[PDB]
Amino acid sequence: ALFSCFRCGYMYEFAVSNSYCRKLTLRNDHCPRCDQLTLFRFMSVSGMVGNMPFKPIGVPGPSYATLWWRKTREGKEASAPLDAVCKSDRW
Amino acid sequence: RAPPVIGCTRKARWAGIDDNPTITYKPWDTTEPLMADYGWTRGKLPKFRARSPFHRQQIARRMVTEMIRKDYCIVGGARAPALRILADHVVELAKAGDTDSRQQLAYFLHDPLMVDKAFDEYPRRFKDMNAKYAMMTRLKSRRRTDAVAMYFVEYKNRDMSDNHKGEDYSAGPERFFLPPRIVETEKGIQRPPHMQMAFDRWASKFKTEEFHHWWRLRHAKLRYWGVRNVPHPSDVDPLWTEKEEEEWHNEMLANT
Amino acid sequence: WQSGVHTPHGVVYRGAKMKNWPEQRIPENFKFTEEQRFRTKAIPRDVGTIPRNFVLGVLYRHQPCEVGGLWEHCTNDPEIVLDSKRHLREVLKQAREEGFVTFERDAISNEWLCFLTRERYEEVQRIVTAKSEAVDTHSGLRGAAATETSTYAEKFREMNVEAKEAHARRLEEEVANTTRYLRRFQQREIDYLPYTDLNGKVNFMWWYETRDVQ
Amino acid sequence: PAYNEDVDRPMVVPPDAICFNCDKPIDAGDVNSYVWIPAGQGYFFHFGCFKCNRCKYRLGHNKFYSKDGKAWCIPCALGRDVRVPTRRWHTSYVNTHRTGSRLTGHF
Amino acid sequence: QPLPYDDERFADMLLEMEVEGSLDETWQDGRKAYIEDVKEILEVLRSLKVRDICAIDVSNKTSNFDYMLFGTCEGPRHIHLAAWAVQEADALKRVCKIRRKQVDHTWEVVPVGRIIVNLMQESLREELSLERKWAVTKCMDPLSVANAPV
Amino acid sequence: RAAARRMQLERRRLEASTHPPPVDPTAQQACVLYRRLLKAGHQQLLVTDKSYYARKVRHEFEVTARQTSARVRGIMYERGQWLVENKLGGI
Amino acid sequence: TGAAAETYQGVPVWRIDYKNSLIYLPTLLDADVGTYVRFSDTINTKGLTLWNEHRGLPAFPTFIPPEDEDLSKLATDECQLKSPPLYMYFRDEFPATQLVSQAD
Amino acid sequence: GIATGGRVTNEDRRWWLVHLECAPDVTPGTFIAWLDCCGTHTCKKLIERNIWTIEQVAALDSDQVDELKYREGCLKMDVVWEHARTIITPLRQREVTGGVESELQGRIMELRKKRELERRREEILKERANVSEQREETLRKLRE
Amino acid sequence: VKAFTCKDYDELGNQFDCTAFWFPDNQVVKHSTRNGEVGTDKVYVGAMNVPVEFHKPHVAAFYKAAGVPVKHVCAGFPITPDAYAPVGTKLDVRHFKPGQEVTIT
Amino acid sequence: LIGTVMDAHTEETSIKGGLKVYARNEETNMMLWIPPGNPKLRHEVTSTKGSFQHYLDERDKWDEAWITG
Amino acid sequence: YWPYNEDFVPEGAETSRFQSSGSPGTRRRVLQEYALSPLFGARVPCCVVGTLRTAKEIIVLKRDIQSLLCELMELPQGSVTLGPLQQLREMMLYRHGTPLSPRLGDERQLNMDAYARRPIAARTMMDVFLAEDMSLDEIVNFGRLSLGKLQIALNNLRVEPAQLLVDRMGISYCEIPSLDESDYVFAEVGGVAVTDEEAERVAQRWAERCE
Amino acid sequence: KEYRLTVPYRSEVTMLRLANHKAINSNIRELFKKPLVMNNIKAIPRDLGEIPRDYVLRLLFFHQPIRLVDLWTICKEHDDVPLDSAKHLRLVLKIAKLQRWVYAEKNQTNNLYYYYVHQSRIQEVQQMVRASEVRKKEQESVREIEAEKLRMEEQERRKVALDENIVALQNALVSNIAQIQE
Amino acid sequence: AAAAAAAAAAAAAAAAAAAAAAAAA
RNA sequence: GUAUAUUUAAUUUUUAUAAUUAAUAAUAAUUAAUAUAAGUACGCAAGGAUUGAUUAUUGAAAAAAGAAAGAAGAAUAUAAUUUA
Ligand SMILES: [Zn+2]
Ligand SMILES: [Zn+2]
Ligand SMILES: [Zn+2]
Repeated sequence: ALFSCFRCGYMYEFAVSNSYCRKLTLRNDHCPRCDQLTLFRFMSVSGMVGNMPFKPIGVPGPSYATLWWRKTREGKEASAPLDAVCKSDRW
Repeated sequence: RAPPVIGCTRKARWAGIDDNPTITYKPWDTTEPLMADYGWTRGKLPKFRARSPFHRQQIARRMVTEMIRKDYCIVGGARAPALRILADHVVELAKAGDTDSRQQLAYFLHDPLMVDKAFDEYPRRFKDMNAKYAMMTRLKSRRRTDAVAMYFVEYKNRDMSDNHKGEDYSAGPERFFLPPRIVETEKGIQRPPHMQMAFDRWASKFKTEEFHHWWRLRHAKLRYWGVRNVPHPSDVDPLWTEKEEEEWHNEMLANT
Repeated sequence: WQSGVHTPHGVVYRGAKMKNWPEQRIPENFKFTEEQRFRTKAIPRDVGTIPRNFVLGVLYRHQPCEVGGLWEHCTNDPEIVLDSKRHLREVLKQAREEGFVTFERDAISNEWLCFLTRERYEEVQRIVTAKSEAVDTHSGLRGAAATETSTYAEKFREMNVEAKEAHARRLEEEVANTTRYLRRFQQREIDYLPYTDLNGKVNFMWWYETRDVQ
Repeated sequence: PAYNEDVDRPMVVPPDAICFNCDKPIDAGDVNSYVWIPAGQGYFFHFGCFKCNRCKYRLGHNKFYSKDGKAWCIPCALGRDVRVPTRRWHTSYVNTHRTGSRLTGHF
Repeated sequence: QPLPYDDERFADMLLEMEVEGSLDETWQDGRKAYIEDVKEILEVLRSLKVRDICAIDVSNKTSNFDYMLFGTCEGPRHIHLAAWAVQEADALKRVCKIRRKQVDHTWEVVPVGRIIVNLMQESLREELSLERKWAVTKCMDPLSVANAPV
Repeated sequence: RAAARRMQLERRRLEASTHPPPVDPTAQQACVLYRRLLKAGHQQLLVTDKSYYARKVRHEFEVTARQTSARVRGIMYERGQWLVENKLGGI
Repeated sequence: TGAAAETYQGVPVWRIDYKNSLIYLPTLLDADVGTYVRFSDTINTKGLTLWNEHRGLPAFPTFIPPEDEDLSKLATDECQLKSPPLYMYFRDEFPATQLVSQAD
Repeated sequence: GIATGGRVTNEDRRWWLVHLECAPDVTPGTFIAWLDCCGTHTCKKLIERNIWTIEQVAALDSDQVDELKYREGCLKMDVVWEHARTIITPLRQREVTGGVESELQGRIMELRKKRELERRREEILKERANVSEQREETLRKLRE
Repeated sequence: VKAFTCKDYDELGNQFDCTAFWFPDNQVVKHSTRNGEVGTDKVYVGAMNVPVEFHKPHVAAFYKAAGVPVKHVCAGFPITPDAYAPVGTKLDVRHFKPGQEVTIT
Repeated sequence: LIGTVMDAHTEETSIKGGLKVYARNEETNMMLWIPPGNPKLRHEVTSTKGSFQHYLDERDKWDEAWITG
Repeated sequence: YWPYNEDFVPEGAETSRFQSSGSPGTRRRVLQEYALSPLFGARVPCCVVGTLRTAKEIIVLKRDIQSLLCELMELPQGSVTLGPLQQLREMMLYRHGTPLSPRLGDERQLNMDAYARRPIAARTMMDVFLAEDMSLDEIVNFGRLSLGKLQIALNNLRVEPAQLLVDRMGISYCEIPSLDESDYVFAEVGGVAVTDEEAERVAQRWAERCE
Repeated sequence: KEYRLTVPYRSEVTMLRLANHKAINSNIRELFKKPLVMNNIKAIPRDLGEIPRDYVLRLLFFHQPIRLVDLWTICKEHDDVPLDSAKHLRLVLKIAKLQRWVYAEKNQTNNLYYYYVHQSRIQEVQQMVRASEVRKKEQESVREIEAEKLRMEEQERRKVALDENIVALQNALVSNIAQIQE
Repeated sequence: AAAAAAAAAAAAAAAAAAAAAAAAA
């Protein structure tokens, strides 16, 4: 799931397992933009840990918002300035 | 040509394995260490009673977390072999030591501190051990509650273990929040500072007086609900006092 | 990483070596199978305070930073803390996400040039000044030569009053030579340990030291 | 729907958000008791200040009518004589920190 | 340099496979029919006074027969007699005979191994132009499968 | 993937539009094709009746082309050229 | 329903591997791996006798291996006896009598 | 291979030699993971020992195999060692000469014919277009 | 013993789901007859060798009395007098034929 | 027939194998499983390599055909 | 419900070849060459030595065992080679004949008139090979000599290399196992008979490539 | 007693669905589905104010004839819109009609079109003219700010080059000092 | 998007015979 | 035609081992397709049967003598994968 800093709005993705059910809607984490422990708000769902019986892994599916965020952060245009620095496949 | 019995058919609890060609369906990658299906077939771990597969998974997580927190755990019924196999899988993850393995263990367990403890100590503890890392003794004392066999599931190579060395579990300590008993010949051992600090912080909660009030309130609650042998909250006495605190502090200083 | 497998033989990065990582030779005939190469993974790199500060300082020095130019400047700089081009790319991505670096397709050349956000430019300046002051105060030997310090101040003033492009280029060459000479003896080691935070996300705690190979 | 996705617009509250009525800053760090309405632009109200700036009473329909930079209830704005409320007077019945407004937004 | 076929990748793969000499090696078979047998059947039909005899080779084209023969007869009795004559000519390798009660009084087909002979009346022959279809159908092009499904 | 498939379909449509469509052959072209077919049949075929083959091709040219449309006539002209080049498809 | 002494009658043999002491029967049993199956010799079928001059005769009373041969001196592929075809035609198709056309 | 029981045997060696054909691109320097029965643990321990290639694995010795299989925890290290030993020599010969009797001239001719046939297909399409244009021009002439 | 399962093919395109049965050490363990009555002759054949500690005491005693090596399983077959084989005989899989008919119990 | 390889049961030579194919004729789309070792069903992978993109698009074609059917 | 997602293989990624060539004829010819090729990892063992101890204890003495065996077989130092140490499974239920079965004290050919075998006498094994140039007769002679010397050493136990091996090293078993004849006699590849001339040509080609 | 809750590995979507606790940033759909008394979800606060009214009037003046749906679509297309869900827009139109600003009119088609009242549109025209003048003034100020920013950026480049020079010289001195010891 | 649908049986025999490949392509 | 008693099904857990006799599931399943005979017998003639094989219909079955309160699995398909 995607979690966004309450003030900064910086977003980070991390799937949540069953062990952390009561920490999905709200979280507390050390945001990078603000060097303080800040609250993080749930914004979108990425994908469950493990998989449901007798189905492929990605059947639950990431949300469209998560897909768009990942595309923005790792797409053709996004990767073009950085891919030259270091081919994303190797070093 | 087709076999006589066609399709995946459930057999007796103790039945052999036939190589007749049938379409096999597995819910997921059972070969994964901590993601193992529960069933009465020989290829699956025994499925101890639970209100749902999710509840069974929660019970497995709790059992594994308790095992990591204190190697020894007493579990009743079919869940003992499941706990032993899960402990072996956790040891395999720790020995693998991959970042993906650590993240998987973090997903599984409830306590990241225990995840770190396992990944720190189990590698060196079971470096020389090939396959079986957890032993499962059977206790002749059955639980009075429902008369279910009890199993003492323990980790092996306690001497090689760093934070659990010289620990004897023949009898629990005076209080559950006190450090476990220590063998006489192993009284000078010293535990890792981080684990020691975590245990001290956990014990301070019970050392607080509001816990004593909660304990008396629990006496009252059980008395109201119907549990017979629950002494009246007027007669109950605090688990922790000042003289006992100083005596246990001296004992902890001596043991180091 | 290993030079012989992750890169063509003869490619070596003069960055900060990892502590306890053995530089082991690999045969020239080595080559991966394509499926294995696809399935291959990579150790996570540090994207935190020190690496981002180093990259921001490099960009502050060379405001217009091409790709190869940025890598060469980072290698030349003596405060190298990075390990490889992959680490550099990860740090750049983290800085971009934080909102520090901006990449633009230069009109003059197809190469992607890099700039620093004006909102974060004040933060970059403060970081650079704080690092410089901390280094100056920490250096015990510095200040023992009052005449040398005065001559260096005079050189700074002369460069400021005159055109200092040639002086900056000569200083960059001297810095490269000094960095090579230092690398001959010392090296910045990196030591890391994994841990799990309360959120359940595996992260790495890093610390950097200086070891004298001698 | 629930949890209106805010990827396109971060939906953050600036430190210097001024109350729409009393024109004073809002400190979201202390508490979230204030009232925020994205309406994506952005509106901020103190819980007390949410009352109509003229009659200083609550909003029956929970709707107001901004006038001269101040929020006036629908009766006052339309000109009908304000009728004193019975259930409650000085409140607004709105939910704090966009919780009553998170239903609508951009997805 | 694209390729007219809809699936460029698969079309290129098929072209390379065909050129390298693999499709022919995999599909090679020596059970082809005999033009000599075709000519003998032609002579038998001519002796029996069958009209408009045609022999269309279908070995190259995708089908279930080789050297299909088509003939037109003046009536059901003539059709039956011609079918019996063809079966007698094939008597050597023939395994079974045709029905003695003509099910279809306007069309009788005698299968002779890879060769098949169809004797019809003029009306039915003009109705169903199997000769035209099998003469116009293009040969088995390996790249022909490199098109969209239907 | 769907967007890529649609883009490829649009490109193929553009290429097809650029390419010319089939056209109805003129009388001279039809006569030349008929003569070539007749001569090739006479030179090649040995089992089929030459008179019947000539009658069938004559009937095809004088009936089916008129009955069908211009596109079908062009397709049949191309098919006849293919037959002449590939030995009448076996006769 | 389950465990019970079942008896398939007249299953043809398909392959004998006397180096590894294996017999392959072209059928699938509803039994678990490891079950001690008992093999007997069917005495008649379709009003005939299994052993006869037309088909053959058994190694009465049992098979006594020769002296010179040594199974430890033979590979696994040199010690396999495959049965003649059980069916007469390609069961995907039909027999040539019922087949529209045959290739031969 | 992976199913070998106890000791390795000439049958398993011949199986490996046969499947060498099915593995063409393999080179003596190939990564060790291609070896049959080489698990993640085994390849990690080999990398720790600095063994990175099938050639090195085959060049190993009995003492190294023993200390890998009975002190490093590696399992079936004997199997992977036998695989490498049985396969190295064919791999070296392949590296020295890739295609023996492969008819390199035949392959070059096949490539030339492939290029010629592709060009012929394109020319056929262009000729069809030209014929259509000629038919259009003839129709224009008839109209005129 | 039922060894495993596989698939084989006839000289034609017929596929057979074959079951492979393993025949361990087999020996004629005993001869039986109900007081010499005609047709009651029976031969008991062993299945597979087995340690001494594996069997129950009475089974071990039976095998000791027989003198044949201890066998895990022992089946019985009614036969005719001419088909008798001496106790302790070694039976090879070639006792059968590739194309004969077998009754499987 | 000429088709693709939708799936393969096992990664190494074995009697317990089998391979899936998606043959597509003029107007027929048949997905068939073929087992190895059958003397009559001579199946040969004509290329030394395959393309996952080709597999994906062919699988999409088969899915569309099956849904339409 | 397809087994593989669209990212199972990285986008725009090449795949390695899995067969020599698409031509079945050349594929069959290469298969024939490889099948008829001689074994390269094959090594006939001079004698399989065996100890009642464990591998973690015998690894230390492995080199000493090799030197003592070389002295026993009266060969120049370093002439013999030791194969990997193989520890036989600790089978609760013994099963004679399995490769991973603890070798028993005796054998029927040794004590025919015995109602049981002698207890286990070897839990770890190690093959001893000589130089490949040694003939089969030489290998058999060396194995028989070593076996006889070790048997005499054990009997007298109930200085010299045999006594040193029996007492210090601890080995208490040795055998000369039969030849591994599991190899295939490829008389036909891909359904095509292997002519004698073709087989000889393939053998000559392999010998030339090896030399 | 639901299959999703019964699944051994609960999905994140199901977890969020179950996350209906009465707390900040809790699911709103589940709370709304729950009884009003049980939860505390009150009426949505909206600004039926002068600025939204002016925005709607500007959009209507731009698209003189326009349906409610088309106006909502135009609002969606516009990025910085103070409206949402189109119910705020409908309420704004209703209050405008009550105040004699925007009035509906029926047509042969089943739908009706919202037009601007004549006695109130003249104010919008001058309002739009003033808005355009303010936009032009803002653009001129932005150009002036751009010139000031480029000059300040040149000065910043000069001082940053000075800082880089001094820092590089300091680093060179430190490296030279560190060379003497070795 | 990936499969092409056509109605060939509706066409006449002559068309369906002499233009099958052209329509299929 | 709204679990008690009778009744029936199954079990009473490795029994080295079915069957001397009691009881007990299958006394012509027709039918359909194709071929042989045969283009025969027969019939004035057109015409033309009787008829054991193949396929289709897909399943194939035996009660009575040995030692007993844990999981017939030391459970992650090996009656120990090295193991400290
Ligand atoms: Zn923040
Ligand atoms: Zn206020
Ligand atoms: Zn008011």
